[PDB]
Amino acid sequence: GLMQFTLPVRLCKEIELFHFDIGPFENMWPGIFVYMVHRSCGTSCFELEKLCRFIMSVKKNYRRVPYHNWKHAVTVAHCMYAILQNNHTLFTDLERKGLLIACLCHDLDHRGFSNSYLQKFDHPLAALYSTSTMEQHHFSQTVSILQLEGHNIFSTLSSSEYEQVLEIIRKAIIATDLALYFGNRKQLEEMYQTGSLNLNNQSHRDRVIGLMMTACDLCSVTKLWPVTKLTANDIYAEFWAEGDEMKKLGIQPIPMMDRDKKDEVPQGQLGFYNAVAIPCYTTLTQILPPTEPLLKACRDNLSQWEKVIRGEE
Ligand SMILES: Cc1nn(-c2ccccn2)c2sc(NC(=O)c3ccccc3)cc12
Ligand SMILES: [Mg+2]
Ligand SMILES: [Zn+2]
Repeated sequence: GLMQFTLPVRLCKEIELFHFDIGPFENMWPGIFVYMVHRSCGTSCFELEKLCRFIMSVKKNYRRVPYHNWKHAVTVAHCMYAILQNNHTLFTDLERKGLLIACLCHDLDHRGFSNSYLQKFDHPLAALYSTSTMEQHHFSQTVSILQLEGHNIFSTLSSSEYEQVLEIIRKAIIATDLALYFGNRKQLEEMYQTGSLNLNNQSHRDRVIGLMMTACDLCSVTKLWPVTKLTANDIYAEFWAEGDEMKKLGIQPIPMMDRDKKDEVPQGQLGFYNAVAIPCYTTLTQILPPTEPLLKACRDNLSQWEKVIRGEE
């Protein structure tokens, strides 16, 4: 079992960095991901043929939408890989295995519509799960793919460890529901500052992994400016599509989702960086100091959106 995936020189160096961009070649993302699982985990932890059949089925079940697509899945996994590599000692053999699978599967079968739109459209999935509607759906789909033949990449685990790792993945994926983020971060801030944040508490680990999942999901805000700028077009194109479907139901959508209100994009990004992104990576850096590069890049992009409002670009 001496088959070590290697990346060309620039990628091999650049991939270790939080701000790495996985590039425009779809055909290299599976190799990128496997390279990350091997360095991150062990060459031992998964059987290559099962892994490769698991990854390809996950790709086939991501859809052709402007932002919540197979590129995004691999990007989020990459940022999780970077967090783990810079915090080597804090995570168990199970967490490292589970979390990179979580990140790849976190937006499985996403059609480009918020939980909110499912509720007002009255989509069946919203009948089955009242809160975190898409996030329970994503997990449901992960589990479906796990139970295909030749796809049980966790087959070498006891009954116990298997249940722990699937409960890591479930909590991980639920935590990508941003409505949950606000409370999760309020509570972590209050634990860190009253000195009670304790990582042996399974209750406290769950919340901290929940924060990493938010950090990894937002991580287009932590890239270099030209990648941040260009991903914004993809993000807004999903939002505008949904506002279009909102209007189709007889509902004026919020200005974020109204494509007649493009003028207000950079101001909307300010709001988001101030109200979400900066607080997210602020709190995460207090809990996990080696993630500071995420806060630095996030402030830089906040500063680059201020320059777009002031006419200097
Ligand atoms: C204005 C804007 N930019 N932007 C963005 C920028 C970079 C990367 C990802 N997202 C977001 S995400 C968001 N709000 C939610 O997704 C949401 C979901 C459920 C409940 C409440 C809010 C708003 C917003
Ligand atoms: Mg999602
Ligand atoms: Zn996502």
